[PDB]
Amino acid sequence: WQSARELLRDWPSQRHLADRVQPLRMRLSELEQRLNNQQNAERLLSEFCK
Amino acid sequence: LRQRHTELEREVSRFEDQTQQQRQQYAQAKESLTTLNRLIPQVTLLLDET
Repeated sequence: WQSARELLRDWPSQRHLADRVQPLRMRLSELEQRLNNQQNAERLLSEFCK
Repeated sequence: LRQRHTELEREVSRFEDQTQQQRQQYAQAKESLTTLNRLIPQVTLLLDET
């Protein structure tokens, strides 16, 4: 009884949160460019300082 | 020598003018370049018109 209640507790949450996957895809892709460009500019500045 | 003065003055006037315009154009060149420097490096990529 208790376990099943916990399962059906999660189930609403499960679908609701899984809906967000695709937004998260674009989010992660977009932040990747932050990573990449930060690294690139780090190059550039180090090369200049040299 | 006064005729020399007038002719040298003509030439110097020409150079003064040529400089006066020229510098406008090339200052504007570096200015537009600054505009690009502001825009492209990352802004064109996050303002990628999503």
